[PDB]
Amino acid sequence: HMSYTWTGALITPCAAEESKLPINALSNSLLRHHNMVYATTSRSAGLRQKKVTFDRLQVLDDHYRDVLKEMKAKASTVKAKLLSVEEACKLTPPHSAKSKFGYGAKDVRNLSSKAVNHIHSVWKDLLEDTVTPIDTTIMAKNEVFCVQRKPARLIVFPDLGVRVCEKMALYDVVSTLPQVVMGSSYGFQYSPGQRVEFLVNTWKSKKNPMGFSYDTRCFDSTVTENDIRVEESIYQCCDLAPEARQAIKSLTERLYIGGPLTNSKGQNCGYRRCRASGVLTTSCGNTLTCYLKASAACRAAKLQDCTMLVNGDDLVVICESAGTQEDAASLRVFTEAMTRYSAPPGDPPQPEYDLELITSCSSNVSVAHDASGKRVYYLTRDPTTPLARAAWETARHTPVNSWLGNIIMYAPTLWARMILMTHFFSILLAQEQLEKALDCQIYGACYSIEPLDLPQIIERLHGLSAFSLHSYSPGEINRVASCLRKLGVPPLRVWRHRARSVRARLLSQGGRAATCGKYLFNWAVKTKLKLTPIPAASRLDLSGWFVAGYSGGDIYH
Ligand SMILES: Cc1cc(CN2C(=O)C(C3=NS(=O)(=O)c4c3ccc3c4CN(S(C)(=O)=O)CC3)=C(O)[C@@H]2C(C)(C)C)ccc1F
Repeated sequence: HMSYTWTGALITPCAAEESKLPINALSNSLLRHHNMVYATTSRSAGLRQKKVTFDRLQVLDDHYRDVLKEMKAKASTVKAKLLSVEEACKLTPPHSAKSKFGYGAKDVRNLSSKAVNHIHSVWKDLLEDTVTPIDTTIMAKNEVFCVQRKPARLIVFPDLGVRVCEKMALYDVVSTLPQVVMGSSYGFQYSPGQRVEFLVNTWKSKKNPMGFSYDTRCFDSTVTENDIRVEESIYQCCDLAPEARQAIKSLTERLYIGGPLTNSKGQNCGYRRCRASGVLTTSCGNTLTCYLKASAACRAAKLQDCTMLVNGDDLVVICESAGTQEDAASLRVFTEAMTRYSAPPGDPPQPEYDLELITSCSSNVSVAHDASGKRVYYLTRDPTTPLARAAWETARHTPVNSWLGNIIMYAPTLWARMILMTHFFSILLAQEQLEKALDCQIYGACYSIEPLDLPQIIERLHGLSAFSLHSYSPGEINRVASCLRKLGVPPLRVWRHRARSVRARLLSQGGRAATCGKYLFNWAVKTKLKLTPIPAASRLDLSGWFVAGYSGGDIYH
């Protein structure tokens, strides 16, 4: 029961790949230690192939089936609708990979007759054929990291026509079912503000709180055929149109369970029998399966008063402590159970008794003070990776502007405000690109966002205090300064100086640019303004935001 089998054909690139950090006239203003930053390339795909390839054994017990039964009960309450071809098309990102059958993403988005004709013929084939494996492409991802080198992650995805069909059959399901089945434990429903609030309240709810994150080693490759059939049975609990049921059976049999793996040059690379990382159901499937296995493992480990927070395979548990030594033993049994369920650990879970020492979705809780001196909890992270990616993005336009994603989700943090906002607004002013819409990915979905709308977006996800936090914690200040020394990033005093300039330059522009000056950089001046609610923030359609996760799912808003 191997996760993959291979032919020896290489996982090839589409385009030229750079691994070394590109340097331009802006690079040194952000980061001097250039040799510490690299991008992954297809050249490391062979090592990843080794890592993701292993035998899965699964031992399923009554705790597993009990939880599953409970999950299906909740799933039966869901009604989902089929999308029209045209609805599905409009959810397609403008730069999504083109079909093999003579059309591309902009063809799909424009409802070009050729595209829509192909999609109708794909749909009809799903309805008629529930057996034939569907072809997928396997590609190496190019992502940027700091040293101390990771091999490239793999992405496996079916043809554009199929992807539109997935949307038609399952978009409403994957959008609505996770929150119904998992309620408050479903992470992708929450803005950052809502997530910190859930974490802090959950911690406070316990008499003696203990918490841990569980890291599954290569979660996608631990997902078995059983797991994928169980996912399908959950989806099938929904109130669905007859064509939707047939299409979901067909996609499950022909695509989700497994299939052939073709490189960008058309050569067969092998065969997958685990989760495809690049399908509509990757996030929803991962979340449900992670939740099922973890909920049953909690019961196996007799952890008391378990509260879970699950975003795909990212799992945090907060529960009642039994003292340190017993907690350690309980975690060992939790892991044993997970392992029997085919989700063994990368790093062994560590129990934590301070909420701020728990990392989940790569973030920890920390504390600052708002304008009134009130303590405010917010989410932050070690800024090394964000800054290494910012440095790549200073010299190269990328399909995913991670800095924008980071300014949005980590707006309240010391490092996003002082460094990211300052640096990137300086660049945008110089190139007259304040108004130019840019793509970023939040909870796996693509969003086209104009930088001038940042203040309103930040207000809506975080509140006005995002523009007012001060008196950050010693350990957080210390982590940021340390990171800046490691990377050769100028110290925070330099950034304050530049922000004052950027702020002025922005106010000179007037209008929405001045509003950016006023809100984003009020921390940089000594005569602070009073920041009042933004009129445009009440008008923003932030629907689409924080309903669900869609990593690998080819979704655009
Ligand atoms: C303040 C704050 C900051 C973050 C950091 N972020 C993430 O972790 C993801 C994320 N996107 S995803 O859906 O691709 C995904 C994420 C996290 C874990 C996981 C996944 C997706 N999966 S999967 C492949 O199983 O769906 C693995 C687990 C994000 O979009 C943001 C980011 C913009 C800064 C990157 C998160 C919540 C939050 F409140």
